[PDB]
Amino acid sequence: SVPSQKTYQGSYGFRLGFLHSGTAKSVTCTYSPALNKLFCQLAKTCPVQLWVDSTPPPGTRVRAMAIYKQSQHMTEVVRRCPHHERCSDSDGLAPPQHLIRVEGNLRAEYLDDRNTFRHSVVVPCEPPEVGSDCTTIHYNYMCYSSCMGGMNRRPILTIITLEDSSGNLLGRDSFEVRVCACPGRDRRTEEENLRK
Ligand SMILES: CCCSc1cc(C(=O)O)c(O)c(I)c1-n1cccc1
Ligand SMILES: [Zn+2]
Repeated sequence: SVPSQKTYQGSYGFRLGFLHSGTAKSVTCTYSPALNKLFCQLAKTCPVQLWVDSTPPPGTRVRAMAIYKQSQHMTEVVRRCPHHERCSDSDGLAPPQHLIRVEGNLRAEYLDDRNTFRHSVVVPCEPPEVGSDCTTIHYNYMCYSSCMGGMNRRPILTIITLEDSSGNLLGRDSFEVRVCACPGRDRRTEEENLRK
Protein backbone atom coordinates (compact mmCIF):
# COMPACT_ATOMS: atom_id res chain seq x y z
CA SER A 1 0.00 0.00 0.00
CA VAL A 2 0.85 3.70 -0.10
CA PRO A 3 0.34 6.39 2.57
CA SER A 4 -1.91 9.29 1.60
CA GLN A 5 -0.25 12.63 0.83
CA LYS A 6 -3.43 14.73 0.67
CA THR A 7 -3.13 18.03 2.53
CA TYR A 8 -5.71 18.09 5.31
CA GLN A 9 -5.88 20.88 7.88
CA GLY A 10 -8.55 19.11 9.95
CA SER A 11 -10.41 20.43 12.97
CA TYR A 12 -7.35 22.15 14.45
CA GLY A 13 -6.18 23.97 11.30
CA PHE A 14 -2.89 22.08 11.15
CA ARG A 15 -0.19 23.13 8.68
CA LEU A 16 3.59 23.41 8.40
CA GLY A 17 5.84 26.43 8.20
CA PHE A 18 9.45 26.94 7.17
CA LEU A 19 12.11 29.52 7.89
CA HIS A 20 13.46 31.87 5.20
CA SER A 21 17.10 30.78 5.06
CA GLY A 22 18.08 32.07 1.61
CA THR A 23 20.24 30.40 -1.02
CA ALA A 24 23.83 31.38 -0.16
CA LYS A 25 26.48 28.76 -0.88
CA SER A 26 26.92 28.19 2.87
CA VAL A 27 23.26 27.45 3.67
CA THR A 28 22.67 24.00 5.15
CA CYS A 29 18.86 23.84 4.91
CA THR A 30 16.56 25.97 2.76
CA TYR A 31 12.91 25.69 1.75
CA SER A 32 11.42 26.62 -1.64
CA PRO A 33 7.74 27.65 -1.46
CA ALA A 34 7.49 27.69 -5.26
CA LEU A 35 8.59 24.03 -5.41
CA ASN A 36 7.20 22.98 -1.99
CA LYS A 37 10.64 21.45 -1.56
CA LEU A 38 13.19 21.39 1.26
CA PHE A 39 16.88 21.23 0.29
CA CYS A 40 19.28 20.14 3.02
CA GLN A 41 22.73 18.77 3.70
CA LEU A 42 23.29 15.29 5.10
CA ALA A 43 22.51 14.96 8.82
CA LYS A 44 22.04 18.71 9.33
CA THR A 45 19.26 20.34 11.35
CA CYS A 46 16.03 20.93 9.41
CA PRO A 47 13.64 23.13 11.43
CA VAL A 48 9.99 22.48 10.59
CA GLN A 49 7.31 24.64 12.22
CA LEU A 50 3.92 23.27 13.24
CA TRP A 51 0.99 25.73 13.22
CA VAL A 52 -2.60 25.27 14.42
CA ASP A 53 -5.67 27.47 14.76
CA SER A 54 -6.78 25.78 17.99
CA THR A 55 -5.21 23.64 20.69
CA PRO A 56 -5.31 19.86 20.07
CA PRO A 57 -6.06 17.50 22.99
CA PRO A 58 -3.44 16.11 25.39
CA GLY A 59 -1.82 13.06 23.83
CA THR A 60 -1.86 14.36 20.25
CA ARG A 61 1.34 13.41 18.38
CA VAL A 62 3.20 14.43 15.20
CA ARG A 63 4.61 11.73 12.89
CA ALA A 64 7.05 12.04 9.97
CA MET A 65 7.42 9.46 7.19
CA ALA A 66 9.17 9.48 3.81
CA ILE A 67 7.78 8.02 0.58
CA TYR A 68 9.08 8.02 -2.98
CA LYS A 69 7.43 10.75 -5.03
CA GLN A 70 7.27 8.84 -8.34
CA SER A 71 4.32 6.48 -8.68
CA GLN A 72 6.45 3.60 -10.00
CA HIS A 73 8.49 3.64 -6.75
CA MET A 74 5.83 4.61 -4.22
CA THR A 75 5.35 1.08 -2.86
CA GLU A 76 9.08 0.76 -2.03
CA VAL A 77 10.05 1.52 1.57
CA VAL A 78 12.33 4.57 1.84
CA ARG A 79 15.35 3.47 3.88
CA ARG A 80 19.01 4.30 4.35
CA CYS A 81 21.43 2.88 1.78
CA PRO A 82 23.67 -0.17 2.39
CA HIS A 83 26.57 2.07 3.40
CA HIS A 84 24.80 4.46 5.76
CA GLU A 85 22.79 1.78 7.56
CA ARG A 86 26.16 0.28 8.62
CA CYS A 87 28.10 3.42 9.53
CA SER A 88 27.35 3.26 13.29
CA ASP A 89 26.21 6.89 13.54
CA SER A 90 23.42 5.97 15.96
CA ASP A 91 22.12 8.53 18.44
CA GLY A 92 21.05 5.73 20.79
CA LEU A 93 17.38 5.92 19.77
CA ALA A 94 16.97 5.94 15.98
CA PRO A 95 17.40 2.54 14.32
CA PRO A 96 20.31 2.72 11.86
CA GLN A 97 18.00 1.97 8.91
CA HIS A 98 15.78 5.04 9.40
CA LEU A 99 16.22 7.97 7.01
CA ILE A 100 14.42 10.56 9.18
CA ARG A 101 15.50 11.31 12.74
CA VAL A 102 14.23 13.83 15.26
CA GLU A 103 17.04 15.75 16.92
CA GLY A 104 17.11 16.64 20.61
CA ASN A 105 13.86 15.02 21.79
CA LEU A 106 14.20 12.07 24.16
CA ARG A 107 10.48 11.30 23.72
CA ALA A 108 10.82 10.54 20.01
CA GLU A 109 9.64 7.05 19.09
CA TYR A 110 10.72 5.16 15.98
CA LEU A 111 8.27 2.76 14.33
CA ASP A 112 8.94 -0.13 11.98
CA ASP A 113 5.40 -0.84 10.82
CA ARG A 114 4.62 -4.53 11.32
CA ASN A 115 2.47 -4.69 8.16
CA THR A 116 3.90 -2.15 5.69
CA PHE A 117 7.53 -2.24 6.94
CA ARG A 118 7.68 1.54 6.55
CA HIS A 119 9.69 3.66 8.97
CA SER A 120 8.44 6.69 10.83
CA VAL A 121 9.36 8.87 13.79
CA VAL A 122 6.70 10.30 16.11
CA VAL A 123 6.88 12.84 18.95
CA PRO A 124 4.32 14.12 21.48
CA CYS A 125 2.86 17.51 20.69
CA GLU A 126 4.09 20.25 23.01
CA PRO A 127 2.64 23.78 23.06
CA PRO A 128 4.81 26.71 21.94
CA GLU A 129 7.23 28.17 24.45
CA VAL A 130 6.11 31.37 26.16
CA GLY A 131 6.45 34.19 23.64
CA SER A 132 6.23 31.94 20.58
CA ASP A 133 3.27 31.28 18.29
CA CYS A 134 4.32 27.90 16.87
CA THR A 135 6.28 24.78 17.79
CA THR A 136 9.37 23.64 15.89
CA ILE A 137 10.60 20.08 15.34
CA HIS A 138 14.21 19.56 14.26
CA TYR A 139 14.57 16.76 11.71
CA ASN A 140 17.69 15.17 10.23
CA TYR A 141 17.91 13.28 6.93
CA MET A 142 20.53 10.56 7.15
CA CYS A 143 21.29 9.70 3.48
CA TYR A 144 21.87 11.74 0.34
CA SER A 145 19.21 11.65 -2.37
CA SER A 146 21.97 10.21 -4.61
CA CYS A 147 23.00 7.33 -2.31
CA MET A 148 23.48 4.17 -4.36
CA GLY A 149 21.37 1.24 -3.27
CA GLY A 150 19.16 3.61 -1.27
CA MET A 151 17.26 6.59 -2.64
CA ASN A 152 19.47 6.33 -5.76
CA ARG A 153 18.57 9.81 -7.10
CA ARG A 154 14.82 9.23 -6.71
CA PRO A 155 12.91 12.18 -5.20
CA ILE A 156 11.10 11.69 -1.90
CA LEU A 157 8.30 13.40 -0.03
CA THR A 158 8.08 13.81 3.72
CA ILE A 159 4.52 13.41 5.05
CA ILE A 160 3.82 15.03 8.43
CA THR A 161 0.68 13.83 10.19
CA LEU A 162 -1.03 15.11 13.31
CA GLU A 163 -2.50 12.08 15.09
CA ASP A 164 -4.63 11.37 18.14
CA SER A 165 -3.44 9.07 20.92
CA SER A 166 -4.67 6.00 18.98
CA GLY A 167 -2.89 7.05 15.79
CA ASN A 168 -6.03 8.30 14.02
CA LEU A 169 -5.56 11.08 11.48
CA LEU A 170 -6.19 14.67 12.61
CA GLY A 171 -4.21 16.60 9.99
CA ARG A 172 -1.69 16.13 7.21
CA ASP A 173 0.86 18.19 5.28
CA SER A 174 3.84 17.29 3.11
CA PHE A 175 6.88 18.57 1.23
CA GLU A 176 9.44 17.22 -1.21
CA VAL A 177 13.02 16.78 0.06
CA ARG A 178 16.38 16.75 -1.69
CA VAL A 179 19.37 15.84 0.47
CA CYS A 180 22.43 17.21 -1.29
CA ALA A 181 25.85 18.78 -0.83
CA CYS A 182 24.87 22.34 -1.92
CA PRO A 183 21.22 23.07 -1.07
CA GLY A 184 21.44 26.79 -1.89
CA ARG A 185 22.76 26.18 -5.40
CA ASP A 186 20.31 23.36 -6.05
CA ARG A 187 17.33 25.44 -4.89
CA ARG A 188 18.41 28.27 -7.18
CA THR A 189 18.85 25.89 -10.13
CA GLU A 190 15.49 24.18 -9.64
CA GLU A 191 13.62 27.48 -9.16
CA GLU A 192 15.24 28.78 -12.36
CA ASN A 193 14.18 25.62 -14.20
CA LEU A 194 10.63 26.14 -12.94
CA ARG A 195 10.60 29.76 -14.13
CA LYS A 196 11.98 28.75 -17.54
C1 LIG B 1 -1.18 18.59 22.99
C2 LIG B 1 -0.45 19.76 23.62
C3 LIG B 1 -0.70 21.06 22.85
S1 LIG B 1 -0.07 20.89 21.15
C4 LIG B 1 -0.09 22.55 20.51
C5 LIG B 1 -0.77 23.61 21.14
C6 LIG B 1 -0.75 24.92 20.61
C7 LIG B 1 -1.49 26.02 21.33
O1 LIG B 1 -1.41 27.17 20.80
O2 LIG B 1 -2.14 25.72 22.38
C8 LIG B 1 -0.04 25.15 19.42
O3 LIG B 1 0.01 26.41 18.87
C9 LIG B 1 0.63 24.09 18.80
I1 LIG B 1 1.71 24.50 17.04
C10 LIG B 1 0.61 22.81 19.34
N1 LIG B 1 1.27 21.78 18.63
C11 LIG B 1 2.49 21.20 18.86
C12 LIG B 1 2.71 20.28 17.86
C13 LIG B 1 1.59 20.28 17.00
C14 LIG B 1 0.71 21.22 17.49
ZN1 LIG C 1 23.31 6.72 2.18
